[PDB]
Parts: sequence; structure tokens; C-alpha cells
Amino acid sequence: RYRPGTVALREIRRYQKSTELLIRKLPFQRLVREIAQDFKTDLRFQSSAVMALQEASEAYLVGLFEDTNLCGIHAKRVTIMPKDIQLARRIRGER
Amino acid sequence: KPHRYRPGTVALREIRRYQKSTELLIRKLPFQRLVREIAQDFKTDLRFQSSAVMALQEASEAYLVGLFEDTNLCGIHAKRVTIMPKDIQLARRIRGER
Amino acid sequence: ARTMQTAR
Amino acid sequence: RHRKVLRDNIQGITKPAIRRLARRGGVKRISGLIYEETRGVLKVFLENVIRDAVTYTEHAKRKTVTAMDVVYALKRQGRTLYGFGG
Amino acid sequence: KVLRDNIQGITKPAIRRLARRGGVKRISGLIYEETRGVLKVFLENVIRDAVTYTEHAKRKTVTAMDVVYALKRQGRTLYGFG
Amino acid sequence: GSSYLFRIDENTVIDATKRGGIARFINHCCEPSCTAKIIKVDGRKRIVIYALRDIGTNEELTYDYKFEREPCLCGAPSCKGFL
Amino acid sequence: TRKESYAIYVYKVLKQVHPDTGISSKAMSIMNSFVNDVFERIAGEASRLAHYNKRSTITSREIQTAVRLLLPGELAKHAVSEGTKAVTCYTSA
Amino acid sequence: TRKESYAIYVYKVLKQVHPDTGISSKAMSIMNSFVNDVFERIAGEASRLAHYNKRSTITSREIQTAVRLLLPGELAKHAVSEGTKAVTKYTSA
Amino acid sequence: AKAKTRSSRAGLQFPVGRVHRLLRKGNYAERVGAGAPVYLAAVLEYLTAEILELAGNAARDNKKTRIIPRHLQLAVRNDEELNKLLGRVTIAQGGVLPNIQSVLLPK
Amino acid sequence: AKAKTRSSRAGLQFPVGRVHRLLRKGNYAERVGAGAPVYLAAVLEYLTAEILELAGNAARDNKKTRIIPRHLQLAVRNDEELNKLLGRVTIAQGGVLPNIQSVLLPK
DNA sequence: ATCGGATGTATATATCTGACACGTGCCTGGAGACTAGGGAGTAATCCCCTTGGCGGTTAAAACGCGGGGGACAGCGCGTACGTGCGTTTAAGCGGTGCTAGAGCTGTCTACGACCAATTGAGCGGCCTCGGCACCGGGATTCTCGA
DNA sequence: TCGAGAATCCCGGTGCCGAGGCCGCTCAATTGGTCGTAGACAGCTCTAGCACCGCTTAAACGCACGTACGCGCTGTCCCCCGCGTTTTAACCGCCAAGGGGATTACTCCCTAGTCTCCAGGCACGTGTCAGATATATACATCCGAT
Ligand SMILES: [Zn+2]
Repeated sequence: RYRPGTVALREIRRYQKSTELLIRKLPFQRLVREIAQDFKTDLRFQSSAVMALQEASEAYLVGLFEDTNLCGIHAKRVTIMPKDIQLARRIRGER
Repeated sequence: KPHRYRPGTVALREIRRYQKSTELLIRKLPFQRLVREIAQDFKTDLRFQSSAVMALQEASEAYLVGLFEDTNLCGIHAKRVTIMPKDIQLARRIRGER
Repeated sequence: ARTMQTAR
Repeated sequence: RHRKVLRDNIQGITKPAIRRLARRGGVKRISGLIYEETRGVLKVFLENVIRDAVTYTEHAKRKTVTAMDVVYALKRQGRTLYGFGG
Repeated sequence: KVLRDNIQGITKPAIRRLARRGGVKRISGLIYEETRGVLKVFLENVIRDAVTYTEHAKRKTVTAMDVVYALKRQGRTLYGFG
Repeated sequence: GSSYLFRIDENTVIDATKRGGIARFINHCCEPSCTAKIIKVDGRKRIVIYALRDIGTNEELTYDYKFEREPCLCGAPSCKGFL
Repeated sequence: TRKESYAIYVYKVLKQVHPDTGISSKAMSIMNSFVNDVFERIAGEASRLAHYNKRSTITSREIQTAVRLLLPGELAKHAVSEGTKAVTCYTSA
Repeated sequence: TRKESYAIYVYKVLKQVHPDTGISSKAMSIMNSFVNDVFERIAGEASRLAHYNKRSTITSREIQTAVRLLLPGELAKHAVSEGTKAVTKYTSA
Repeated sequence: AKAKTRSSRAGLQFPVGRVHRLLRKGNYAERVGAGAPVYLAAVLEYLTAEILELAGNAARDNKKTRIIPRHLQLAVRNDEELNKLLGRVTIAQGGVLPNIQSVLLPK
Repeated sequence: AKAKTRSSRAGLQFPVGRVHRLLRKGNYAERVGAGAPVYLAAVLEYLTAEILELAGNAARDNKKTRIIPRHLQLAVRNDEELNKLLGRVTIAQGGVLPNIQSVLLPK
């Protein structure tokens, strides 16, 4: 049994050192087709244009969490919370 | 003891006065003499169109105001009511400027 | 009296 | 042939997956209320990119959302994406 | 003449008035030099691009279109001067 | 027993007993939600009725009548019992 | 010299919604320079869009995909409706 | 049909600086996207700047004043030195 | 509506003479469709109509007849989807939207 | 009949022909000058050098001989002026610069 | 501060793979030569506005000075986020079949450029008055020490 | 819970110039011609996107548990606010030189365009070798106990 919070730092370094995709493929490719249902019905997705959406959504969430974790740190704690995420989006302009 | 205002109720008056007016908030001569300094480092002997100092002033004063709105949110988020330079340097860091 | 009004 | 309207695949962006995504973002402790907020954030991001991805295809009169149309949707919102061309 | 340190003309009330307009209530005294260190960074970029538009036109006067084009370029479009 | 007159400038009123718009039907509450400024369009006064707070869906509209100077059936606590 | 702007054409629309009001010149230079932004923003996007599909004509079909991209939400649906209603009246008459 | 790219001209400049390190497939598609991107930005800026002066020419002067806007600082000095080398050695030689 | 002055035929106020010129001496593409400047002038007139309507509304609500830029900021920023179109822009001489965050009020 | 490529004649390795065509077919302006497409081809050639130099340097320290996207991400984001230039750009499959904040490390 | 214990993590070695470096054919786009021509350069003036300076008023900044409330550190508590473990359940794959749709060629047809000949909308220039600035008095009302 | 005092709201009066309305006056739009071609349309090969399958298993999931981190409450204090007096530099108007912007008038030379030539570069087939995996291992990092 490790100290709580040290498997985390052993897990931070592991993911930051590698480049594979962190969301599973099929639970994502289904989400894209669910959301593409609204704007057009029965679309096909040229199957590299879902990889073009993981790689642009994963790289958006990660750049958001780097901007969330700076806000949580700034509120003098080490735990991100949804009152941080909503701040980081409000400062960038997004919300 | 005279009529002394409590600490805070001239802030919340100067807020509601300045938000309700449109005028320029940095005196024009200490701003014209600032632009001509910073423009020296790129070219010597630059005349400035009179409008194009106003046109600089209207965008800088709407940057900082848009920064102090973004600053003050961080203070409130940190359970404060005082903005400190560890708040400006977060709003700039999150927006991707520094 | 009973006439409605603004600002008096 | 078959007719399905999808329901709740946003629960595929899984609670461990938002954890791994957070790790690469360098965080140590994730409050349990994050996992229904990121899903809120991601579902808003995916909409605006697909709505522009579709609008490009639908102009070109197609039924396949090709990889260049996704890229132009990203390039329009100032997210430029560099491994898929042009 | 060549001058230095005009930035202390961006004076301590004229920082707090801007602050007031942006709706902030109490201002730490360390701000008033940090803001002069942000406003110099902003004005450096906008004038550096603006002189470059002027320099290109073989002109010696920074007209209002240049400042508007330098601001449009960095994504801070300015309605009001053409 | 219903006073449908309004005041635009002190030597003319506006009557709403027989003619008028639905705007007569606004009740009174000395804890207000609406007020009526006197905005002129195209050179006569008009009595336009702005709002003070977010008014909900199917919420009741209120007003001060300002009967100056000399019975409030509003049933709200912090209000003068008369008008 | 003659330096064209949209001074009158903005005024002729002010007399159509609010026929009693006027407009200060400093807030006419804004509208003069608001339209010159939305022009160069719509004709911009409607010319990346005629070039991704290898066309070489800006039709009226690019200008409505360009408006359905830039203008957000309910300004999209309305400016499409008042778009097509004003090109139909052009061709018919 | 043929689909063009800068896939070979990157490989030359790869071997010119680093004569032993090959490049991947995916990491060529990035360097193919990046060249197309900067070409859009530099010629974009040289287009909007040969229009503000009401000219009709992308001269070689405009690209020097399009690099001096996009490229931040250090690269701005080098890419004009590396630029004006080429246009000198093209005219004379 | 009329037969001269091509904007008259569509029944608009914004010119289609000026726009169709500016779509060819602007180098957006090679050949400008003859329907195209009409549709473009229809979108432009609609926005200039919508932003002048909410400006004028907020000018009578501040008792003034003519429109000064302080009204144009209030027309844009108080709107939900005209602020979003004009998100990054800055209107000269045009104040701020009055708001005070909640914890700044006394209690 | 001694048709020397302009790419050679200036001293470049990027196709000055294929730039002078793309400066025209895209309709950037009316008259692409002849001095122009050289100057592009140099500037592009300079930048693609400078990112491939730092990429190669990242390939050695990772002890690999084929540049992968991860080395391209590491060549950009580690630099100060390129990472300023390719600011908003996402490089697919490139991962993230390794950094923890100093608060998160323990004692 | 030690230190042994565990244990994942980083360093070696085999080997097998399929992704890439590379020849081969070709083909279509780049080069070359030359033509006309308008667009840019290079003169020339011309006058507008920018700069500099000044003299006087005075609003605004600076400076000092109470003092209060907000930042800060501290400390206790309970809770919830993590770690682990054991269990499920889709992800992945990889393999097939299939068929809808993208891509492409070949067709021709409306249509946009283009130019000329015409002219009236729109822009600059010039009066001219009412809308707002500006100030005065007073009713209001907000705060805050009673 | 209140009068006192302060600032703000507001109404009315006077004044100025900036907005708006007119007026010649171009030149930019319209009109109505041809003229090539872009793009629409039909038709087609085929590929790649969807769909289904079985299987393997990694991975998610659920629960228990214990903790350490959030958080709330307290105390201290110092530093920011408010305000008064002094100080000064902004500003406003004024004057004057003149530099540089902006325009007109040439003029030539560089670029579009065109046509003929050919080889650079593109798709394609192909061997091989860097790299992924597979397997043991020497060691840093952590943790419990000392
Ligand atoms: Zn009541």
C-alpha cells in the first residue's frame, strides 16, 4: 500500500511521457455519431475523420486541465473542482 | 467626529460611477508621451497622427479593463476581495499571453 | 388623489 | 434497414478516462464532481466542431464527413490541426 | 530629445480608475507597477506592428489605419476609426 | 370604483376606463417590480412601463401608483396597509 | 476626393426601424466600420469555401453557407431567410 | 489523380542538416501541413498588405513585411537574412 | 419595386452596385456570381437593421434622440447573440456594461 | 535549352516554380511579382530547417533514428520562438511537454 | 537521519515485422523566349497638419495620516478521494461481406466577363437651426453614528 | 430601528455647433450587347464505410477502507482606504514654421500571356532494417520500521 497521492505522481509521469490516445476509440466514435445525428441524418464518417476528432478533443481537454490545475493551485489547494473549470473557461472567453 | 464614510462605500460608488461613463481614463499627455517613447525603439523621428494616439489609447484602456474584469474573477475565486499580482499573472497565463 | 402618477 | 436513435453514449467518456486525461494535464486530485462537468465541456466542444464539419460537407453535397472537412472546422475556430493535411 | 521613464505618467489613480471601471473593489499596492508592466508589453506589440505597416508604405507618420490594422492583426479589432 | 387615469404632464391625464390598452390591468404593490417612465417618441409623451427585477413566467406584475398624498389588499408583509 | 462609405445606406435603415431618431457622427463611423468588418468576414469565409471545393465562382450558395458558419444561432436562421427572400425578388423581377 | 505535397522537399532539408535521421510517415504529414500553413499566413499577410496600399502586386518587398509581422522577433531577423540571400543570388546568378 | 438601381429590384437599402464592385476588386475569387452581391447585401442590411434597432431602443430608454457609441455597446453586449458575433471586437468611446460581482456588494 | 530550375539558381531546395503557381492559383493578388516567390521559398526553407534541426536533436536524446510526431512536439514546445509561432496549433499524436507543478511534488 | 525491503522502472538482447527508403516508368507542369502594355517609379508641387512653444487656470495627483477590516496563518474535524482488490463487461481485432457513395469522365448550356454608351445616384461643400452640454434649485434618498 | 448629512436624481434655462438638409456635379452604375467556359448533369467503376461475427482480455466497475485534505473558525495585524492640504502638470487656447502627405504628370520596364520543349516528380513495386515486442535484470524510488 503506497501513500495516497504517490501512485498519482507515478501515473502523471507515465501518461505525460507517452502519446497514445486516452479515451477509448469505440465509445468515442459512437459519441460523434450521436452528436452528428442532430445536424444531418445518416451521415458517414470517413474513418480518419474521427481520429481527427479525438486528437483535437483530447488535446483540448488536456490544455483545459492544465488551465484548471493552475486555478485550483491558485485557490491554495491541490484538488480541481467544477468551480475551477468554470473559471478557466470564463477567462479564456469560452463561456 | 465628522461624517466619515466606511471603508468600501466609496469603492462601490466609484465603481458605479465609472462603469456608467465612457470617457478616457488616462490623461492624454502622459499617454502621448508614452507612445512616442515606445515608438522610438523601432524607428527614430516618427510623427503620430493625432487620431492614432487616440486610436492607441482606446484599445489599451479597453485591454486593461477587460483584464481587470478577468483579474477580479480570480480574486473572488480565491476567496478574497483584493487583487494582487498573483491574480494578474493568472489571468494572463490562462488566456495564453505569458 | 386617485389618479395614478409617476414621480410625485 | 435498422433504425436507432442513440441514447447516452456520453457515458462512454468514462470516469477512468477523464482521470487519464487529467493526468496528462498534470493534476493529482480530481473531485468527484468533475466527471459530470468535463462531459458537459466536451459535449459542447464536439457540437461546435461537428456543426462546422457538417456545414462544409453539406455544402459540397456529400454524405461522408471527410477528414479535411473536420480540419477546416478546427482551422476556423483557431484550433489548427496538423497531421491530417492542408 | 530622447526621453525615458514616461510610464510613471500612467499614474496610480489612473490605474485604479481603470480598475474601478472593471469592477474591482480593493487593490493591493503592488498592482500599480504590475499594470505598468503589462501595459508596456501590450503597447510594445501594437506599435511594433503598426510602425511596420507605416515603414512599408514608405511613410513617416503612423496613421490611424495602421493602429487599426495592427490591432485587427492580433485579434483585437477596433471599430471606430475606419 | 377603479381609478384608470394616469399622469403625463400635470395639466393632462390619460384615461383608460373605456378605451385603452391592456396596460391598465397592472395592479399595485409598494414593493415594486415595474415602473413607468415618461419617454417621448416623435414629439409627444408616451407612458412606457419598464421593469425592475427579473419577472418569472406567469408571475404577477406590480407597480407603485404614487397617490400623493392623501387600503392595500396586496397581502404582502413589508408594505404600508393603505395607499 | 471621393472616398466612399456606407454613411447614407446606414441612415436609410435608421429611418426604417426608428423613424424619429438620428445618429451622431462618431457612432456613424462605427457602423461604417462594422459593416466593412462583416463584409470582409463573410466574403472571406465565402472564398475559402469556393476554393476548398475547387470552384471558381462565388455563387449565392457560398454566401449562405458562409453565413450559416459565421453568424451564430438565430442570426444564422434569420439572415438566411432574409437572404433568400431578397435574391428571389431579384431574379423574378 | 496525383495529389501534390512538399514530401520530397522536406526530405532534402532533412538530409541537409541531419544526414542520418530519416523521417516517419506521420511526421512527414505534419511537416507537410506546417509548410502549407505558413504559406497561407505569409501570403495571406502579403495579400492584405498589398491591398491596404492600393497596389496590385505581391512584390518581394511585401513578403519581407509579411515575415516581419508574423515571425516573432528572433526568427524575423534570420528569415529575412535567409530571404534576401535567395533573392540576391537569384537575380545576379 | 422598381427596375433601375439593382438594389431597388430586390427592394433593399444597401447597395448592390457598391457590393458587386467590392467583390471583384477585393480578390475573393475569380468570378462573382450575379446573384451573390444581392444575398450579401441582404445579410448586411439585416445586421445593420438589427443593431440599429437595439441601439435606438436603448437611446429612448435614456431619453436621448440621437445615438452615440455608448448606446451601441449597450445594444451589443446586452444581447445574447450579437455579443457573440462581436465577441473579440472593441467599440471605441463605448463604456462598459454595468455589473458588480456579488461579493462586492455589502451584506 | 539550358533550363536551370529557379530552385537551383537561387540556391534553394524548395520549388520556386511550385510557389509561383500557388501564389497565383489561390488568388492572393493580381500580379505576383517575379522577385516574390523566391522570397517565400527561402523563408519556408528556413523554417522547415529550424524545426527539423531541433527535431533531429530530440531524436538523438531519445536514441532513435526516425523523427516521429513526438519529436516534432518536443522540438516546437521546448523552443521559445517557434512555440510562440505555432501557438494555437495542435500537433496530432504529439503528446505534452513533461512538467509537474512545484506544489504537487511532496517533501 | 539509517537502512534494508520491495518494487516498479530503466537498461540490455533476441527476433520478427511491416513500414520506409529506393529504383522504374512517365507525364504534365516548369522553363524559355517574346510579345504588348499598364502599373509602378520618379519626378514635380501644394498645402494640411504635426510639432513646438507659451501663457494662464486649476483639476487632479501626490503626500501624509488615522484605523479598520481583510489577508493570513493556525488548527481542528470529517469526509471523500484515493488505493487496492476482486469482478464483470464491452473494447479490440481480425475477418467477411456488402453496397452506397465518392470520384471521375463525358457530355453540353446557361452565364459571367467584357466592353461601350449612357446618366443619375451619391459625394463634397454650404448654410442653419434644435439637441444636448452646462448650470441652478430643490426634492429625493442612502448611509451611518445615533 | 432614526435624523443628519451627503451625494445623486431631476427639472428648467441658456447657449453652440454639430447634425441634417440642399445643391451642383461628376463617375460609377446600368443597359445591352457578344463570347468562352465553367459547372451542372448523367453515368460509371470500385472502395471504403458500415455491419456482423467470434474471441480474448484488458479494462472498467464496485466496494471496503483509511486518510489527508478541504474547510471552517479564530486571532492578529498591517496595509489599504478615506480624506485633507499642498503641488503641478494637464489642458486649453494661441502662433508659427514646414515637413511631409497627397496629387498630377510622365515613362519604361516588369509581368501577363502564349507557345514550344522536356524532365522533374509522382505512383508504383520492392528489399531491409529500424523498431516493437518478448524476456530477463540492475537499480532508484518509496515505505515501514529503526
Ligand atoms: Zn402591498
